[PDB]
Amino acid sequence: SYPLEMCSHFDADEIKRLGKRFKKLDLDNSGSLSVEEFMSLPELQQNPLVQRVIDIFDTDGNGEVDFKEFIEGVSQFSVKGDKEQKLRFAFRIYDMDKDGYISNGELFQVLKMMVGNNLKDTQLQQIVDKTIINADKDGDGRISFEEFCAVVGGLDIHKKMVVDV
Amino acid sequence: LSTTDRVVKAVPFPPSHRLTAKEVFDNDGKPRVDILKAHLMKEGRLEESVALRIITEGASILRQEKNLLDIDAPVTVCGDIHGQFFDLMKLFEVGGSPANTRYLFLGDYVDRGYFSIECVLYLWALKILYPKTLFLLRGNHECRHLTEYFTFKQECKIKYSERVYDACMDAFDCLPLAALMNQQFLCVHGGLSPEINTLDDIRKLDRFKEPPAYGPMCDILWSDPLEDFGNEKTQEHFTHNTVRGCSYFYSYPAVCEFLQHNNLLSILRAHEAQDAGYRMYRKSQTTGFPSLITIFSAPNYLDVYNNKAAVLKYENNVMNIRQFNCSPHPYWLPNFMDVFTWSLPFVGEKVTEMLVNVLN
Amino acid sequence: DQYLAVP
Ligand SMILES: [Ca+2]
Ligand SMILES: [Ca+2]
Ligand SMILES: [Ca+2]
Ligand SMILES: [Ca+2]
Ligand SMILES: [Fe+3]
Ligand SMILES: [Zn+2]
Repeated sequence: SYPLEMCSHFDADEIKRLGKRFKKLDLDNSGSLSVEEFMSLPELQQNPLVQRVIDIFDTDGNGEVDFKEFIEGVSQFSVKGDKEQKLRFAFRIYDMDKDGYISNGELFQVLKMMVGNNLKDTQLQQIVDKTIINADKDGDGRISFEEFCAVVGGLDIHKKMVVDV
Repeated sequence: LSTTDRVVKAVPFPPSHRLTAKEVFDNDGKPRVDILKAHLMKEGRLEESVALRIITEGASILRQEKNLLDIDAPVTVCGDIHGQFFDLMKLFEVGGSPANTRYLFLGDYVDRGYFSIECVLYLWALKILYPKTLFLLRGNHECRHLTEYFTFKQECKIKYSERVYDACMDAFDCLPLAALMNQQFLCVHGGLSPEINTLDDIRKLDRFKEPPAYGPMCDILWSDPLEDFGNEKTQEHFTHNTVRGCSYFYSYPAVCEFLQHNNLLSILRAHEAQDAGYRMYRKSQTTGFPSLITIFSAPNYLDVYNNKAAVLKYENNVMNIRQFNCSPHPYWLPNFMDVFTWSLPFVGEKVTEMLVNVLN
Repeated sequence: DQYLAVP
């Protein structure tokens, strides 16, 4: 069987441990993780960003996460990853269409997921509008990665985006 | 669902256009307050130079005025606004059009509310248009320390620049400290002072500066009546104000003596929030008229108090109080916090939390 | 504490 080609921060034994954890999550042994298999864990059932993470990991866009995508996904949360790639993963959470920019509609929808009934739609739309206006420097009505980091790059949240493998 | 276009399109989008000097001022140098009012309600902004011109020209008018204004009836007296611009709009509907109504504001135009710079820009513009019929007094929030401690300095940096903030600070120094209304009422923001026994004591003050930590100028802006005002026991006149951490508490015998010595009927002030928007204190045992009146013009204070606001319309020897409720205003997160700063710690938390559990 | 709360 031909070898698998990946790009991650993990050692051989770390890819192995992640491998045995991948097989355990693959209930039907289909070789890939599904949304249902992700939601099988009770701790993920009340998490409003599970679908966003899955969509990000799913780099081929088939709706499921294979072993390669699994490794390359988790790798962005390694201790051996820099501040940039962790802020970029955060950027990708808002950037739904993956075009490299954050638009008004995108920022709203992702916020709506996280807020729920804690705010009104009209209220949420207003603060989404004013946020982009103040952070948009080149003035193209959308937020780039540089404009994004210019706003949050001092909150040190990349510190609390680290998992143990 | 579209990822680019706005989802809730019914919600009005704040205009990017910034009003020019030509659009705000006419050929005669008069500010178009109607144009200004409508634009500000859309959360629209002006050019910096235009905003600076409204502030400075208004300041030049204010600094030509005395510490103690002489204002005759009829007049509408107003209390705290605290940056509640969209409630200020309702205030002018209820209190009457400044085109044919005399006005007296008792201060606290900024802080707490997230439309403080719009309140100043509009009021200053009205002052330019009606220099002899609209009047503004200084509140304890119209200074450098409180505006930096709260949100007004922050608001200027977000909506405009620190230059505009500096201009406002210099303009606030020019604000008169008190007003003598209809030869009967002393009108201040806070109240009385142990170092102010006559009206001329106010005239001798140097108001063109930062309010000191203590003294007559501090007390006018900061002092409160006692909690048991009218029902004193240990009496005294002035005691240390533990609520403010500065200035004094003044008593009923204290104000009554001041009224009798200066031949005044009552004292109009603000400084303290009221559920009814106003409060009538104990009548004087000489006139049978309330010796102290508190006016509060900020309805639903901090969007939480759910209080009514009020204005005092004194005309035809009748002191009528117009109560009014709050009005809708565009939403702001606490301290002008943007959604990225708000949501990112939640993103980093939940996303990390998910992965910890799928690897447990 | 499931959804993002207004501070
Ligand atoms: Ca499977
Ligand atoms: Ca896949
Ligand atoms: Ca995008
Ligand atoms: Ca941009
Ligand atoms: Fe106040
Ligand atoms: Zn005050």
